[PDB]
Amino acid sequence: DNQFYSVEVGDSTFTVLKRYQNLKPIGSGAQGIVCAAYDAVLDRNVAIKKLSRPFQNQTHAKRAYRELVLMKCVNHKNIISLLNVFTPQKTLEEFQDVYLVMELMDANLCQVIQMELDHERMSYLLYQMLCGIKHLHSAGIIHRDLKPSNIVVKSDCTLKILDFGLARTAGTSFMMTPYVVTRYYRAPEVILGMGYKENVDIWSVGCIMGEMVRHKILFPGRDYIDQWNKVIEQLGTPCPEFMKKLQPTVRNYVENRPKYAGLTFPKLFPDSLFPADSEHNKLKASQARDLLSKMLVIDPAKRISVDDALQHPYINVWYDPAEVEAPPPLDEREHTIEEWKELIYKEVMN
Ligand SMILES: Cc1ccc(NC(=O)Nc2cnn(-c3cccc(C(=O)Nc4ccnc(C)c4)c3)c2)cc1
Repeated sequence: DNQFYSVEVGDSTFTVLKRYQNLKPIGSGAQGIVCAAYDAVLDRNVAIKKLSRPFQNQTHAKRAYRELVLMKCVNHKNIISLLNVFTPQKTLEEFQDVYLVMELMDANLCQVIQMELDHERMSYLLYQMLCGIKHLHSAGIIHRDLKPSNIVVKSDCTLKILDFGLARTAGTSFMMTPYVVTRYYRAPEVILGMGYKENVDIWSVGCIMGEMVRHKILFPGRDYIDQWNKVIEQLGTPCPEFMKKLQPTVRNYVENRPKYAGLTFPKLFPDSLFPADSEHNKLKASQARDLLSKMLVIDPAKRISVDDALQHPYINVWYDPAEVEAPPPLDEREHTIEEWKELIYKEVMN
């Protein structure tokens, strides 16, 4: 008879294939509509995300479509891999929700950030983030919105990036919803609408790394006004060659803001935030601070590249020979609700 069954999880109704049993809300994190479940066909635990009416607006539609298309043609151990895609609805006209199935992880990166972590775990997580970012870049994907909530880890320290970031050759839109966008890991180029290269994501890694060390969000704020103030208070006002690459209007505001000297990296990340129990840890702390000082650089021309960050003494220890490639093996334009509903549906049907 029926291939699917419905279950009430939290507030939402999950209508899933009968193979997925004992659904449980993840909550943190999430929050997207995400459940843990047992997959009886694969005899393994999975995570199931529900996209409710993803074609309801262009923000939801572009993202849903882009991430459905990319989750198929992107293959890397540090990037989310899709196990299954389905809709409980029978026709295009009846089509409402999309379900995305992936391997169940144990935590998001925010939970790991709260922990006091050794240099082994810190550099391993960062090596993985850098590998995932390098793979995305090689496929012409520059993220620009990498944050700990969309990064997941397993107990064995393995890491996966969940999303593909900001829309390329676009272009943001209005949201009539009660949810807040996290902007604290965004690069100065993203804050000040500058134009960017691959190392735009290194800033995000720097923000995450710094927060793993400091246990506080490095650059907080209501919006980009407060946020940019947090950047300059700590790192100092950038040099004239950087400010020359700003739009006239943006350049005016940036230069007319009060000038700060900038705190040094030993002052920003004191010796006390790292273990001093051994000579190994003494060396690891100076190397960790050295990498942070190269990542948390306002000028992208003076900021470290992904490839150099991977070759850094703090990270380069995880470089594994005979690991490459992998052991197991359009369209940024304006569309209407109905046009997107069809694009997404045919992508769900493949
Ligand atoms: C295709 C797709 C599916 C889901 C997401 N979003 C997502 O958050 N996925 C995901 C995977 N794992 N986790 C996660 C995060 C935090 C905690 C837990 C957790 O509690 N996991 C367990 C629960 C019970 N047993 C075990 C062994 C782990 C899982 C989230 C994006 C794309």
